[PDB]
Amino acid sequence: KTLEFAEELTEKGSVFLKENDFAEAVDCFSRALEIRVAHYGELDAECINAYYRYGLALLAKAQAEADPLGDEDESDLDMAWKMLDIARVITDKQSTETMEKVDILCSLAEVSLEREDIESSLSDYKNALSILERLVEPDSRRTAELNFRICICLETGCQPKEAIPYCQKALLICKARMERLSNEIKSASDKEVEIGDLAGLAEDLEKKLEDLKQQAENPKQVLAELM
Amino acid sequence: TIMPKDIQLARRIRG
Repeated sequence: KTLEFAEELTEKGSVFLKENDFAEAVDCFSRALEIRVAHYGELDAECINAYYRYGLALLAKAQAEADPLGDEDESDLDMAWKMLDIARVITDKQSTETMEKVDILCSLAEVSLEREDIESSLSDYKNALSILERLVEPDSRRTAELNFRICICLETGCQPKEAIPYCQKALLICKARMERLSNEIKSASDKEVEIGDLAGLAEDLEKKLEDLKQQAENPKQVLAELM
Repeated sequence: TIMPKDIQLARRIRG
């Protein structure tokens, strides 16, 4: 019932989650959240973390208990959505947007992908990216990553034309970060290793961009514009 | 569905 006991439940839930004991992790995080809500209120800022942890554990559980070939799984997904969305709504009442909000939005996007809801995941990622563009440097790897996740959501959703500028942005971010590290060299070993890493990533992104431009030329994709 | 190569590339981009 005390806050310290909720803290013990949270630490043990984290351990259970690392050890792939998803059921017990969800039980611990559920109990910690209930204690925190009873102390601070259902929609209080002090509960954000506990909602987030619980949502994350539920997502993990739903992913591990699904069989791709073919319910606890759908119920856990719906509850993960609920808990992460409450974390988001509470976060929305704070003046400054933080990386925790970015992360909550990315976790919500992943829930939506598991529910096969590409539109929601798209909105979640776009929101997260617009926050990230205020929080971190223009050539941040996290910004490149979110651009890429947007473009693959759009590709899987039959919108390759729209995916193209997001993939291009991810590629340009990788090359800009390359050139910036190159100028800084002008830890040196660490920067040069990262330059090579980014060059490989850029080539993978350039291949993805070629495939996207080809998909956007498919007759059904392009006829409306041609007409 | 999203290809596993694309998931891996997203994680590599993030690092």
